[PDB]
Amino acid sequence: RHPLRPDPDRERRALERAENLRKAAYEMAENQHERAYHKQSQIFQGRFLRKDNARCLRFYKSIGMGYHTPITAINGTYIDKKCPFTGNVSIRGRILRGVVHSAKMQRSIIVRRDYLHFVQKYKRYERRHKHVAAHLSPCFRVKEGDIVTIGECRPLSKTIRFNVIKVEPVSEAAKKRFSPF
Amino acid sequence: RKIRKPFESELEKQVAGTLLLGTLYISSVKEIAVDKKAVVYVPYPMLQSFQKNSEALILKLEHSGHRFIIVANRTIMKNAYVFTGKKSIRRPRSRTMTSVYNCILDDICYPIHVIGKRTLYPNPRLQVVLPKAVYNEVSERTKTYSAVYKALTERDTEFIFM
Amino acid sequence: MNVDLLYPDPVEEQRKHKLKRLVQGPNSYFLEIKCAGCQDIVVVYSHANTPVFCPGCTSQISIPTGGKCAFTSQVERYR
Amino acid sequence: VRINVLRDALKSICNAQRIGKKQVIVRPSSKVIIEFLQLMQKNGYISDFAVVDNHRSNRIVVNLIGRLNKAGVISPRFDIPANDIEKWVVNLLPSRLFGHIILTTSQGIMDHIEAQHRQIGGKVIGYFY
Amino acid sequence: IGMKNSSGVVVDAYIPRKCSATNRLIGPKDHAAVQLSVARVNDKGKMIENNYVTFAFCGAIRSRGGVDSAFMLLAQEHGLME
Amino acid sequence: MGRMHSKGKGISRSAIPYTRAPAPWNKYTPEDVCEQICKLAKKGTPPSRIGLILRDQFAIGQVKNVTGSKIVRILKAKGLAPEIPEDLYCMIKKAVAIRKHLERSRRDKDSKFRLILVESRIHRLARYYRQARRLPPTFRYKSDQAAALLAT
RNA sequence: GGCGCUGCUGCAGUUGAAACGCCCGUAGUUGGCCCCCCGCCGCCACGAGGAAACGGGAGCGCUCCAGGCAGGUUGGA
Ligand SMILES: [K+]
Ligand SMILES: [K+]
Ligand SMILES: [K+]
Ligand SMILES: [K+]
Ligand SMILES: [K+]
Ligand SMILES: [K+]
Ligand SMILES: [K+]
Ligand SMILES: [K+]
Ligand SMILES: [K+]
Ligand SMILES: [K+]
Ligand SMILES: [K+]
Ligand SMILES: [K+]
Ligand SMILES: [K+]
Ligand SMILES: [K+]
Ligand SMILES: [K+]
Ligand SMILES: [K+]
Ligand SMILES: [K+]
Ligand SMILES: [K+]
Ligand SMILES: [K+]
Ligand SMILES: [K+]
Ligand SMILES: [K+]
Ligand SMILES: [K+]
Ligand SMILES: [K+]
Ligand SMILES: [K+]
Ligand SMILES: [K+]
Ligand SMILES: [K+]
Ligand SMILES: [K+]
Ligand SMILES: [K+]
Ligand SMILES: [K+]
Ligand SMILES: [K+]
Ligand SMILES: [K+]
Ligand SMILES: [K+]
Ligand SMILES: [K+]
Ligand SMILES: [K+]
Ligand SMILES: [K+]
Ligand SMILES: [K+]
Ligand SMILES: [K+]
Ligand SMILES: [K+]
Ligand SMILES: [K+]
Ligand SMILES: [K+]
Ligand SMILES: [K+]
Ligand SMILES: [Mg+2]
Ligand SMILES: [Mg+2]
Ligand SMILES: [Mg+2]
Ligand SMILES: [Mg+2]
Ligand SMILES: [Mg+2]
Repeated sequence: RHPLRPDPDRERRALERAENLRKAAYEMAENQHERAYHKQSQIFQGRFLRKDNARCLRFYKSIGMGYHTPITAINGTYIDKKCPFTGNVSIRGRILRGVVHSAKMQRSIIVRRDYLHFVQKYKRYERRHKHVAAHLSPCFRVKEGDIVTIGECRPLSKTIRFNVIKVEPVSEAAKKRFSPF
Repeated sequence: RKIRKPFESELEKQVAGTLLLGTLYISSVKEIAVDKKAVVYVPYPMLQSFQKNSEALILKLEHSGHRFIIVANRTIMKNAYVFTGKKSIRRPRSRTMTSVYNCILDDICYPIHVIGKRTLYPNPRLQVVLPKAVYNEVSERTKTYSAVYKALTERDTEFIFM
Repeated sequence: MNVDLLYPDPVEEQRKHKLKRLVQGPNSYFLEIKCAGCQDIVVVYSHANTPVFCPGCTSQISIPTGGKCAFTSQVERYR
Repeated sequence: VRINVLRDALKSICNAQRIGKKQVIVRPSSKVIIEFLQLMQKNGYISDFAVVDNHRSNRIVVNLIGRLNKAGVISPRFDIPANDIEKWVVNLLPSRLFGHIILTTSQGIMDHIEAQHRQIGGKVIGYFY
Repeated sequence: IGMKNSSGVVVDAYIPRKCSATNRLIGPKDHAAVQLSVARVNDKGKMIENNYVTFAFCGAIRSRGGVDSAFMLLAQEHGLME
Repeated sequence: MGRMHSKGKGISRSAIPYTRAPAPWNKYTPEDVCEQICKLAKKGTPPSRIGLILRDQFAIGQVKNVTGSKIVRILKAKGLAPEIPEDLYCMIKKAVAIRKHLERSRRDKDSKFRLILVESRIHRLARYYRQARRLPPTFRYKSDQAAALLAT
């Protein structure tokens, strides 16, 4: 890391995101409808009592492969052990793209992938599709029709082996087409 | 120096000096051979101003050694949809070769409207049709239009009359 | 006798349908008429089917007819 | 509706020559039709043509010299590997010595002899002989 | 010329005639085909012996009556008519 | 035309001039025919009739040749384009008329047949406009509600 | 296999067997012409990587042969 930190003079003020995260943590403590207190495993919970600010209050990482961390994950207040940026999982294996078929589950979506199958006797093709279940971190929000890029992780449920890592929005009320990519 | 945009690239000084319309100025005069040698460029958002009085303007120039055409300065863009990072920017349709080369042949003879084009496949050539009534006042200017069009587009061109 | 399709005779080309000509073109045209009581002159479409008035008159001076239109008591030209 | 402009052009040309006409008009025009007529011309099967502009889909006027036994298109445009060309040659062509199958490849439009001269494949669009 | 051997010799038995109008080959047993010849005067309104022009027409052009105009057009190209 | 919902096969149409230029007698500038277009649109004239009036009174063959744009685009540029395009509006009007005729005459099956044809055309065109972003994504033709939307 | 009597190449549907009584219409299939010199598919070519036997195929007289991998510096490409 050859270069070192150019000089803005509003940095320490702009770290008011510390009180932001702190009061979000203290709001989670008051929602007595919950049964478990949710917290990241990478973070002490004694760093919140301190005032010198010297220690970070939220954990995040980079996933590699030229995919950059969204700022909504860096400055969010949610808890997700299955989020690839702020949870306890990793991305490795195949990386694919598809379209959102359904977003009706809890932090889970269905993805529709399209492809062609050649039949040699008839010298022609047929159009085919498959459905893939994927995990949706709160740092993204999607609707049906949007393009997504998903990447492989370890097994996460009976049907899920992938995680949403990029979103390309698609306007509502547009003609739905084959769109293989 | 107030009649041209470029400065200091100076083949014909005298055109700017003679042209001194008080609000108008030109750029980038050119010389094309082939007899009586020959093209004057103008900034695009003044063509409609220049073409207003252009029949009686070209006379007051044809500097008897040369012949003068008034054309607009037009940009041709290479790619449609340049993909710069995360987005694609769309090439304006007026900036293609097919549009600009069609505008040049219309501005080459502006007071007169061509009434037909054909492409002959004999090296392909272009045949341009004009109304017969105005056969005079173009008859002596046709070889200049053909040579200049080949110089600016490299298309063979012949002229016939309605 | 030897006709060339690339340079048809205009006379026998005008008698064909406007669309199956070599280069499609309109059949209509404009023309000048003179008001029967006013010195001036107005330019009128040859296939009009909408009101056309005098500069002075309030009586409509055209009769729509399903083809070329006729006129009431006026004398015409071609430009 | 109208789908294959090249098919209609070639049917019109074959009809006109079978009658014994000197010229024929085909409309509309297109880039593909001009490429097909250019190849037919360069092999010597037709004379001059002319594309006439109408600020629409243009017309073409074709001059005929009585050398065209048949011309057609292959729909759909099946793709052909380099080694299947000959299994197509003995299918469409009257012999192995004259006639032409036209392919589109990433090196342009070309006949089959040049396609095996550059040892590549492509997609078939038509044939004449 | 006709078909050639691999060395350069024509291995063709005979060459059919071609139509002067439609360039089609005549072929044997096409008994509607006609060859005919025109005088080519050239000499003060009187013909010259054994100096003619000669055309041929296949049966397809005759079966529809196309020859009356095509023969005329062919003649106007050889300086025998106008 | 006359061929989507019948066995017509008619070809009657207009063919515009090859040359794209003002008229020899054209005095008008774009800024002064835009004036007449906007005065006619404010008065309540539909865009297909504005072209008729400019053709028949002002001796202008094509508005595009004298301005460089088209009539509906100029209306849109001065904020005077309609909420609903003219052709869809006319089809809805004809549907309302046929339904109101059928309210007194329940034995007219020919009119019911033509009502079906008109409404099928309406749905197809509405889908076109919707996916093209010329109409709200929630636009829907409703037979029962169509009479009072014509006022707005 | 004969069999183009299963037809992608490549059948038949007026009368031999066979065009729904007709109109609308979703899924599906198909869709004129135009900008070239960007991106993403398909497609074509060439590579990398993974099994032999079988199947092709270079060389070799189990006396020939079906074989086999021999052999007189070699070889199983
Ligand atoms: K988290
Ligand atoms: K695919
Ligand atoms: K497959
Ligand atoms: K399919
Ligand atoms: K689970
Ligand atoms: K599960
Ligand atoms: K599809
Ligand atoms: K006709
Ligand atoms: K007509
Ligand atoms: K008429
Ligand atoms: K129909
Ligand atoms: K009809
Ligand atoms: K018809
Ligand atoms: K009904
Ligand atoms: K109905
Ligand atoms: K419908
Ligand atoms: K309906
Ligand atoms: K539709
Ligand atoms: K519909
Ligand atoms: K309305
Ligand atoms: K069989
Ligand atoms: K078989
Ligand atoms: K067989
Ligand atoms: K059949
Ligand atoms: K039966
Ligand atoms: K039966
Ligand atoms: K029967
Ligand atoms: K049927
Ligand atoms: K059926
Ligand atoms: K039906
Ligand atoms: K239907
Ligand atoms: K339909
Ligand atoms: K459908
Ligand atoms: K579909
Ligand atoms: K199908
Ligand atoms: K499809
Ligand atoms: K279709
Ligand atoms: K491929
Ligand atoms: K290729
Ligand atoms: K092995
Ligand atoms: K060795
Ligand atoms: Mg007509
Ligand atoms: Mg239909
Ligand atoms: Mg029709
Ligand atoms: Mg008509
Ligand atoms: Mg069989």
